[PDB]
Amino acid sequence: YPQTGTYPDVQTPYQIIKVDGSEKNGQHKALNPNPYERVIPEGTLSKRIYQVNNLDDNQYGIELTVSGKTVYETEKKSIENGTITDPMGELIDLQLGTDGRFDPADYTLTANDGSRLENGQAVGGPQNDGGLLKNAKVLYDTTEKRIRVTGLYLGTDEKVTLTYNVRLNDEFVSNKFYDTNGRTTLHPKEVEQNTVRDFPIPKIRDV
Ligand code: NI
Repeated sequence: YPQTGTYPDVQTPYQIIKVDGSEKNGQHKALNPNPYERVIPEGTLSKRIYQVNNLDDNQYGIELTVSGKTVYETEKKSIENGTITDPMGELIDLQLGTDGRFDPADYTLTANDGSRLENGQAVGGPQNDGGLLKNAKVLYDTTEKRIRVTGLYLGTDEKVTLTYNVRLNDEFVSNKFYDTNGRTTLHPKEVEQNTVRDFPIPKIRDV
């Protein structure tokens, strides 16, 4: 087993460990960052395999979270029109519709104010106006194989969660671990175009 991954932004290691439910013939088939949450200057981010959907067929659910920070100068949010960029890893197939597109039915985007996207539309929140997700979108390109979430505005104890499912491609090499994602990042602030923060990356393999 690889013991670590490396955050590209700051070039420090994170530990990775066995995912519960991934044991098969005395070996484990999946690894998660430990811890899977990372404290960044703007708040907290996280990424993990959060469930095993079908171990033999190498299908897993993936979960990302982000939460922000309130600053007084005027209140301001540390995450302000922020963007998540989440490329699928090499040999990782995102689970898509019958139509071959990433549709509302293939992901969830929810927030801790009780808002969520429903068929692409933000609903709920304490004002029933879409709340924390009023301006959020989930985008996918089938060629680049990359999810983006735009429109994040988050202060203290304001948190958003994304889930989706993936499957290891049949062309896997035996015993090789594959990162579930390419470099996965949060750009917290539209006003700071060069500030980027890495999410840690889970890994999977088959025999
Ligand atoms: Ni629904």
